[PDB]
Amino acid sequence: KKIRAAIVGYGNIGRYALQALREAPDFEIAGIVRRNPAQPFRVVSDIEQLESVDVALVCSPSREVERTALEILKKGICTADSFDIHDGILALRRSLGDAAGKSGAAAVIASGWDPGSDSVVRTLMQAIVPKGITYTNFGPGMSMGHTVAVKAIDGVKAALSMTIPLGTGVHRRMVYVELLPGHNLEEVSAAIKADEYFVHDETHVIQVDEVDALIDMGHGVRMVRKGVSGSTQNQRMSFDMEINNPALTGQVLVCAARAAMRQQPGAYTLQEIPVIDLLPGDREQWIGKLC
Amino acid sequence: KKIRAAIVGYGNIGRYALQALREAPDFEIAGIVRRELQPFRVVSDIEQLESVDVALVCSPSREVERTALEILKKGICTADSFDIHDGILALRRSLGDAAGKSGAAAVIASGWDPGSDSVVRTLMQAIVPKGITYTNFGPGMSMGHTVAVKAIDGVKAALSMTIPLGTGVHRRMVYVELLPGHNLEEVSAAIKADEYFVHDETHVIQVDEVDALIDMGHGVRMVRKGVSGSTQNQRMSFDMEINNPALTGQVLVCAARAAMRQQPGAYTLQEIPVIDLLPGDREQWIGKLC
Repeated sequence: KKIRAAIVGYGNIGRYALQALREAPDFEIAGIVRRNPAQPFRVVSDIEQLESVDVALVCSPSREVERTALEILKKGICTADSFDIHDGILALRRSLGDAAGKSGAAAVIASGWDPGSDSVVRTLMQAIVPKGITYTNFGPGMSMGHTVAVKAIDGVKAALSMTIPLGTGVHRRMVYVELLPGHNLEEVSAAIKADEYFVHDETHVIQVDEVDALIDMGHGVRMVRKGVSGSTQNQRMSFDMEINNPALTGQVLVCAARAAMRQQPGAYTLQEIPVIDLLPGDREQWIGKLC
Repeated sequence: KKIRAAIVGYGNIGRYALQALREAPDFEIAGIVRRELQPFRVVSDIEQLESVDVALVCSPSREVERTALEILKKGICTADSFDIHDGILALRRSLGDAAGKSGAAAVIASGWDPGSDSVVRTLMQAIVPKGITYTNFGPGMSMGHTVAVKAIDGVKAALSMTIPLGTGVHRRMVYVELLPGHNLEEVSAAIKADEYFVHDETHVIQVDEVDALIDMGHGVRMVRKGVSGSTQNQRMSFDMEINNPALTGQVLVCAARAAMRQQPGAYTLQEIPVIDLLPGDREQWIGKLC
């Protein structure tokens, strides 16, 4: 009566998802499906080589999630993913929802911490203070996407882009780079700041000897809403985290995989999942302990 | 198309629930049931209103079960803000049975705590599975502790404030007017020995006028430190500084809307998709908030 789970994609998120599966008492690890061939678990290139898989934790890069989850859902296997492109979520939900309904499976999508767990908090805040404004403030922490953008710039040997919160959804970017031979900071800094990833934000570029000595997985959020409940003004709420980024994503994936097993066929964001479905075992213990 | 809702009970919570209902675009107000109101039908029995979809049960917690059962047995959905944490499972069985039998849904214990705080606390527990959550209340007036003080011999008027000291430990600041022929020494000892106070640091202060001290501001600070997967030292918190009954009134509206979207049975807000708390179709809110 364990849930048999596979990890699909063994990058940073995959490793932490495995750690979370290992510690979850209601899961059994079916195996790891790896795209790039390279100990107690089966490691395969195709999910069909693992036995009796209930759910797949899709830990692939966002732009590979849809095609990967589609193939799995078509086999009647549930999926959990941490797709992180906010504007692509509705499209993904339509696509995976159609496949899931046809196979009898469920997909729980965009289930990291943002999008994902933060989405649940943001939705709750919107409901209980229906007028007003919510600000989501990230960091300090490494931006994977912005770091990728900097490494693409001519003359950059190594890069780290930190996201720093300045309040009201406004961010500062602190970019640390090693330079390639023959390139000077003046020109590389100018190229970074003009890039579409940086041009709208206060950005500082700092040359360092060793980018790897600066890297840490600590990250966080501060979400704030001020507004009106009913007709009553000046209601204030906030939600903060100081967390290990991929560690939390890995754990939310396990929660989402467990929840996928409890849904009717279709695709769901975490806004669409009762939070109690994210917890192992029957509901009464959690109502009694937490309600 | 619009949800026809009745307010049941027009005390403090009912007044703020009505404010929230009037602002909600997807509701029509069927009326108010009671033992501002001029534009609406005001009656003594829900049978005297027409085609009611859902009732917001704004009664005191000790009356919620019997009141909700009567409404659910008519086939009408209910939302309530029942606030006795240890009574929630029993309420859920009772209302759940009745709701299941009558084709209705009950969304229960839907204030801010229990209620919306329960959602956050459950989410925290899921994503940081090992560790401890502490829920810290106030500063704010405690309705329950205030009623307990008012029951003590010699108390003419009272206000009990809940003050957070961290890790779920609270200080109680109790403000009293005394009846003629009673001294503060005896009244204070009686308060501090009461089962409502005996486990907590409690201070009792005599005042001229309790009413000059009353405000509906309140709050919470919820904190969890724990393990995600095997990774230690994950930290999270959730804070509010709010008008207490205003927020409860709004959550009741949300719960009432969610009730219309469920299968027959009873649900705590832990059991309701959060998107079901929002008016209209899901796609706008996935697009805006996810």
